[PDB]
Amino acid sequence: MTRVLAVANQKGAKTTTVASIGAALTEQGRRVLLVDLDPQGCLTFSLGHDPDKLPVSVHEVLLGDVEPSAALVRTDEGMTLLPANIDLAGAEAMLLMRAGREYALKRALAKLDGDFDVVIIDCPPSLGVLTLNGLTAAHDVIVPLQCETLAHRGVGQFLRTISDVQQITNPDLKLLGALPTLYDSRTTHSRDVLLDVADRYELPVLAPPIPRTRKSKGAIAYREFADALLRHWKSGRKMPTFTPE
Repeated sequence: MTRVLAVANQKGAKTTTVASIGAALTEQGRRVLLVDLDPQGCLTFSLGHDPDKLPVSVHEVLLGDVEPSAALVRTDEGMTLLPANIDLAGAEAMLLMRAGREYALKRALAKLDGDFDVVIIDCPPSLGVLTLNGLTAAHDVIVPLQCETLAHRGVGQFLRTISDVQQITNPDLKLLGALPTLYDSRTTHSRDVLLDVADRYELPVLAPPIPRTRKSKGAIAYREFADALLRHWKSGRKMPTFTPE
């Protein structure tokens, strides 16, 4: 039964998280679809495709000009990727024009139901139509959250956006919480940042933190986190928190 995970943060980490979780699930046996929703094509390029060379992309898919299957490409790691390129910047403009703009990705993913166990979506650093499509198509959402500095301005706005989405396009959407990234355990300041965020906002901060970056510390953390996701989806186990219950 397909699970869809949105990965979102309007502040510009994020893409590494999509890719690394994707590969960890692919290791643990699951069929994984990654979706690039950023016209800059970060995920797509990081997975080895040149977005400027792609004959078609998620752009044509959102618009209905190409069927989803025809736009998918392979990755070395085993995941399947629905890629993006700068064309996608045009969809954002053409989509507000139409009705039910929010559901374009959702409809495209429905065609692929049964082909994949998990879908992970890389939302652009914005809270526009593209990110709305990602959140409207997801069961679950996490925000990858940097803790190098104290600049968690924006978390309030992000929560207000999640809440708005639950009200009108996707009532089933669940905020699993914040995945800390760029965690530095050499001083306490990273921890300080997370304790502060958890205290200001109605936002679970999840474990383990991804440290500043095959058997790496970051790899282990991503693997450990992918496993928590799997168990959460299978048996409803709560996601373990940075500060344990």
